[PDB]
Amino acid sequence: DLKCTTNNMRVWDCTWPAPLGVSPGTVKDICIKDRFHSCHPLETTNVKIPALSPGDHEVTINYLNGFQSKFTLNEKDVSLIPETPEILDLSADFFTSSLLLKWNDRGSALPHPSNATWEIKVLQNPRTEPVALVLLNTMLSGKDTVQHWNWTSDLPLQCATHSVSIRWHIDSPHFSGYKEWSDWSPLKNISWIRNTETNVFPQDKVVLAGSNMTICCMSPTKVLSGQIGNTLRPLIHLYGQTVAIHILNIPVSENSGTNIIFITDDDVYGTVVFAGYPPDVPQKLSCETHDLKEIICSWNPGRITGLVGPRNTEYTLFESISGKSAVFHRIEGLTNETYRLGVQMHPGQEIHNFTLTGRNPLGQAQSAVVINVTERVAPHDPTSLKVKDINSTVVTFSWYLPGNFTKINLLCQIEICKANSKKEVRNATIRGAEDSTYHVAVDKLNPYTAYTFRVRCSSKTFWKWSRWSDEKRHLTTEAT
Amino acid sequence: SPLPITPVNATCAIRHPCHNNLMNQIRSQLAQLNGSANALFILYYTAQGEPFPNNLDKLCGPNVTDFPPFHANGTEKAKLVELYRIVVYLGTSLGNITRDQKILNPSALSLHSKLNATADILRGLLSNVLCRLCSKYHVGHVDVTYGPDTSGKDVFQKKKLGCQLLGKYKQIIAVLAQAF
Ligand SMILES: *[C@@H]1O[C@H](CO)[C@@H](O[C@@H]2O[C@H](CO)[C@@H](O[C@@H]3O[C@H](CO)[C@@H](O)[C@H](O[C@H]4O[C@H](CO)[C@@H](O)[C@H](O)[C@@H]4O)[C@@H]3O)[C@H](O)[C@H]2NC(C)=O)[C@H](O)[C@H]1NC(C)=O
Ligand SMILES: *[C@@H]1O[C@H](CO[C@@H]2O[C@@H](C)[C@@H](O)[C@@H](O)[C@@H]2O)[C@@H](O[C@@H]2O[C@H](CO)[C@@H](O[C@@H]3O[C@H](CO)[C@@H](O)[C@H](O)[C@@H]3O)[C@H](O)[C@H]2NC(C)=O)[C@H](O)[C@H]1NC(C)=O
Ligand SMILES: *[C@@H]1O[C@H](CO[C@@H]2O[C@@H](C)[C@@H](O)[C@@H](O)[C@@H]2O)[C@@H](O[C@@H]2O[C@H](CO)[C@@H](O)[C@H](O)[C@H]2NC(C)=O)[C@H](O)[C@H]1NC(C)=O
Ligand SMILES: *[C@@H]1O[C@H](CO[C@@H]2O[C@@H](C)[C@@H](O)[C@@H](O)[C@@H]2O)[C@@H](O[C@@H]2O[C@H](CO)[C@@H](O)[C@H](O)[C@H]2NC(C)=O)[C@H](O)[C@H]1NC(C)=O
Ligand SMILES: *[C@@H]1O[C@H](CO[C@@H]2O[C@@H](C)[C@@H](O)[C@@H](O)[C@@H]2O)[C@@H](O[C@@H]2O[C@H](CO)[C@@H](O)[C@H](O)[C@H]2NC(C)=O)[C@H](O)[C@H]1NC(C)=O
Ligand SMILES: *[C@@H]1O[C@H](CO)[C@@H](O[C@@H]2O[C@H](CO)[C@@H](O)[C@H](O)[C@H]2NC(C)=O)[C@H](O)[C@H]1NC(C)=O
Ligand SMILES: *[C@@H]1O[C@H](CO)[C@@H](O[C@@H]2O[C@H](CO)[C@@H](O)[C@H](O)[C@H]2NC(C)=O)[C@H](O)[C@H]1NC(C)=O
Ligand SMILES: *[C@@H]1O[C@H](CO)[C@@H](O[C@@H]2O[C@H](CO)[C@@H](O)[C@H](O)[C@H]2NC(C)=O)[C@H](O)[C@H]1NC(C)=O
Ligand SMILES: *[C@@H]1O[C@H](CO)[C@@H](O)[C@H](O)[C@H]1NC(C)=O
Repeated sequence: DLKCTTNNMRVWDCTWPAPLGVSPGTVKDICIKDRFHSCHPLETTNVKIPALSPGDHEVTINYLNGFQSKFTLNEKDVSLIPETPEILDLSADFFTSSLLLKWNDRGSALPHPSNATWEIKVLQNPRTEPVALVLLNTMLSGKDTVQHWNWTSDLPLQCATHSVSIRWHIDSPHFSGYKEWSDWSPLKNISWIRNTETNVFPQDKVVLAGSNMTICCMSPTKVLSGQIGNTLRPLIHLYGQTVAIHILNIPVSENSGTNIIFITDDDVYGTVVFAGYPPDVPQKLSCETHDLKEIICSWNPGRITGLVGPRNTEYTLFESISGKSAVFHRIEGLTNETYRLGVQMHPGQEIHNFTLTGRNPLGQAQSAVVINVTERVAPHDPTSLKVKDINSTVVTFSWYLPGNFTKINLLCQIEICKANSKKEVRNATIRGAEDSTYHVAVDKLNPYTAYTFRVRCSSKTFWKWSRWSDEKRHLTTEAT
Repeated sequence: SPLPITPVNATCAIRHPCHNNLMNQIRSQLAQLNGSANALFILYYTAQGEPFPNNLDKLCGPNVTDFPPFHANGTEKAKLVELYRIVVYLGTSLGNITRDQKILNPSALSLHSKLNATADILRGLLSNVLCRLCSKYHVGHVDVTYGPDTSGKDVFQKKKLGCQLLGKYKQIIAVLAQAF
């Protein structure tokens, strides 16, 4: 019969109507029997009391002259209308057209494990909001929490200023009365402080090929047309001749980027957007070595991402066990052709864990390979063949083959081609070394005849042959 | 990389000396640029993507203001000094318009080739022009202004500003190369 309220679950704000028969503001005590015999003073018919023990209690109210009122009060008459929480800050990103909202969970003032829920609510300039969405939030007793909400602008890019709001509702399994909805926070306003001349948003953005993206236009002059690459779109008034269009679904711009332009009677305000494919899992990946100084990795780009320079993918090759690594970035666009990346290796080593990571401001892609270097030795082509006489029937055939080959040994071939005969091919092995000339004794020849030599090399563990040499071509020799 | 380049600090003190004839070189050189012009402008706007060729006058309007004056008559000196500025002016900005296209349209070798030669020849006309503006004229140093693009910011604008500049160039060379 004595209707109550509370902001937190600590103190009851209880008011009763006066006992009719001219007794007005002649109020002395209001007494409660709970914990102890406590008695509170009065100025008028309502008062601020400490929340008591669940159950029924004798609440008597004394009036000055004679009377006194006898009131049965509980926990389940009381309603819990929480305080208005205030928005602490409203830092806003402009690059990404997005909002951050941070407030004080006054959890310091609300007892024990208690699930409480928030109706946040945004808005721009139209008669209603973009978003009004609700957060689950369980509350930690005692410790105030500093909880966030990271929302992002569906539509424009802050060219049109936003308001935000938040009401919260507490529950408690250790409270009994009508768990009630609080009320709306005093609204919070964020705004553009015009940075540049520019009047159309957003500039220079890169987006996923075929992306339902929205773009807007701050204008002085009633805007007549809005179009991406001659396909004008039906444009929609936002507020002050400042207007916006939807790019339905976007085809991947070329190198120069797709242009979206607006025209008013007077001037022309416009914007470039780049439409992209993230890089594709790089393809036919296989590394080898022609020298034993450095490893090289062949690979194919894949689907070409349609983008250029800064945006063109940046392939990075990473030897794990080494730590050593290198980088690829071509300004011109990529092909169906295959490119190679020139990584160093510390002497010998062997075990090799390769990670090729193509990055491009939209997504990542990565394939790996694992290589026993000394199993990939597939050397350059041998050069500068000199031939030196020993006897009539024998010659010293020698060349120079680039590469650290001191650990390994190579076996080479000698196409001793003589005139008008079958190709005599010889298979002899030699000990290799540091960027060095190699020497072969060649025998069982014919004195004074039309010889021609070819050399062709690989490691005795062999990956693949050298190319075929050049042409040595020499005669033989006599006695007298 | 291909390097265009137009000198600002020109001086009868420091400049590169020249061959013979002079006037009839800068006549030839002048009206030569006039040739390329159209096609190089075509080429520019062409690859700036749609809808650039269909709004050719609203976007690539022969317009960019603050532009170095030219007067029709007056003594060789006037014509020559005046020209000199215009030259300084384009080649300054013209370099930039390239250093742009160098990363926006790095595929049209077709465009660079032009852009690049239209700088080379432009540089010549310069030394050749002052080379006369120094032999029986003695100004000492033509005082000058620098072209557009401090930033320019937006890709977009950088296209318009280049589409506009090229527009006037096209519009201006056609006078220049007739007058003297
Ligand atoms: C990269 O690959 C290379 C080339 O295969 C590899 O170097 C090779 O290592 C193996 C062992 O890992 C060597 O083979 C051995 O040679 C000697 C004989 O001189 C023996 O110790 C071994 O015999 C035993 O193991 C055999 C296994 O097949 C058995 O058949 C045999 O009964 C024995 O139990 C074995 O034959 C080989 O000599 C080298 N290759 C050369 C010539 O250098 C290397 O391990 C790989 N990368 C690295 C550096 O780990
Ligand atoms: C040209 O020389 C070759 C051999 O070349 C040999 O090796 C060089 C690197 C030099 O050090 C030379 O001094 C040396 O000759 C001659 O053919 C070779 O002849 C020798 C002598 O007969 C052979 O050695 C013989 O081996 C047999 C056993 O097989 C013994 O019974 C002998 O005692 C003798 O030592 C050698 O095997 C043979 N080499 C080949 C590839 O057949 C070649 O006769 C000579 N010709 C000319 C024009 O002088
Ligand atoms: C914490 O509370 C949520 C939601 O509480 C509701 O919102 C209040 C304002 C009021 O409407 C109450 O009646 C609701 O309980 C609980 O999630 C709900 O659970 C119910 C029942 O399963 C379900 O039908 C709803 O769809 C849920 N809504 C949401 C927002 O999730 C949630 O179970 C509570 N969490 C804990 C830890 O107890
Ligand atoms: C990409 O956008 C299309 C179209 O979006 C609709 O039209 C816009 C002007 C805007 O008002 C949006 O809110 C609209 O939804 C989406 O295609 C529509 O998808 C819905 C739900 O699947 C469907 O009911 C409609 O029939 C679709 N319209 C047409 C003509 O296809 C599409 O789903 C979006 N893609 C995504 C997932 O981003
Ligand atoms: C990329 O090329 C491959 C290989 O084809 C050859 O080499 C190319 C680099 C190119 O220069 C071609 O002219 C050469 O013919 C193409 O491989 C084909 O792939 C399709 C689909 O997987 C398959 O049906 C064919 O059999 C392949 N062709 C043959 C016979 O090798 C591939 O199509 C190219 N990829 C792209 C993205 O276009
Ligand atoms: C809200 O969250 C988003 C993404 O979770 C944040 O955007 C990221 O910001 C960092 C720092 O520069 C970068 O990794 C990217 O720019 C963003 N990543 C995403 C999500 O794409 C954003 O900063 C948050 N909002 C605020 C105001 O801090
Ligand atoms: C934040 O700005 C908004 C709007 O600019 C203010 O609330 C609106 O103010 C306009 C103009 O004063 C009124 O006509 C409307 O009644 C308000 N609109 C809404 C959505 O209620 C608000 O007063 C400002 N608040 C702060 C904290 O600065
Ligand atoms: C060429 O390769 C050889 C090894 O294949 C290098 O010689 C080795 O040097 C290291 C020093 O770290 C020693 O541990 C080894 O004992 C050496 N011997 C070999 C052959 O393994 C040589 O330094 C390499 N040359 C260069 C500098 O590339
Ligand atoms: C190679 O390194 C990668 C690191 O991502 C790891 O996944 C893998 O286990 C390693 N394997 C070998 C062969 O060392």
